[PDB]
Amino acid sequence: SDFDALGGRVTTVETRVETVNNSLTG
Amino acid sequence: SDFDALGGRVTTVETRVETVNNSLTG
Repeated sequence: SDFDALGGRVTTVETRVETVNNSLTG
Repeated sequence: SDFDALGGRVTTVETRVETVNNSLTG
Protein backbone atom coordinates (compact mmCIF):
# COMPACT_ATOMS: atom_id res chain seq x y z
CA SER A 1 0.00 0.00 0.00
CA ASP A 2 1.53 3.30 1.16
CA PHE A 3 3.63 2.07 4.09
CA ASP A 4 6.66 1.82 1.76
CA ALA A 5 7.73 5.26 2.99
CA LEU A 6 7.31 3.86 6.50
CA GLY A 7 9.78 1.12 5.64
CA GLY A 8 12.21 3.69 4.27
CA ARG A 9 11.88 5.84 7.37
CA VAL A 10 12.58 2.83 9.59
CA THR A 11 15.85 2.33 7.69
CA THR A 12 16.59 6.04 8.11
CA VAL A 13 16.18 5.86 11.88
CA GLU A 14 18.16 2.59 11.95
CA THR A 15 21.11 4.34 10.33
CA ARG A 16 20.65 7.41 12.54
CA VAL A 17 20.91 5.37 15.75
CA GLU A 18 24.25 3.91 14.70
CA THR A 19 25.47 7.31 13.51
CA VAL A 20 24.67 8.89 16.89
CA ASN A 21 26.17 5.96 18.78
CA ASN A 22 29.48 6.02 16.90
CA SER A 23 29.69 9.82 16.97
CA LEU A 24 29.19 9.99 20.74
CA THR A 25 31.38 7.02 21.63
CA GLY A 26 34.14 8.68 19.62
CA SER B 1 -5.22 -1.44 8.84
CA ASP B 2 -3.61 -2.43 12.15
CA PHE B 3 -0.09 -1.10 11.49
CA ASP B 4 -0.91 2.54 12.38
CA ALA B 5 0.23 1.64 15.90
CA LEU B 6 3.48 0.62 14.23
CA GLY B 7 3.45 4.02 12.53
CA GLY B 8 3.23 5.64 15.95
CA ARG B 9 5.96 3.51 17.48
CA VAL B 10 8.35 4.32 14.64
CA THR B 11 7.74 8.05 15.14
CA THR B 12 8.23 7.87 18.91
CA VAL B 13 11.52 6.05 18.29
CA GLU B 14 12.51 8.59 15.61
CA THR B 15 12.14 11.36 18.18
CA ARG B 16 13.63 9.23 20.97
CA VAL B 17 16.91 8.89 19.07
CA GLU B 18 17.08 12.67 18.74
CA THR B 19 16.32 13.21 22.42
CA VAL B 20 19.00 10.68 23.39
CA ASN B 21 21.52 12.40 21.12
CA ASN B 22 20.74 15.83 22.57
CA SER B 23 20.72 14.65 26.19
CA LEU B 24 24.04 12.82 25.93
CA THR B 25 25.82 15.48 23.88
CA GLY B 26 24.76 18.01 26.50
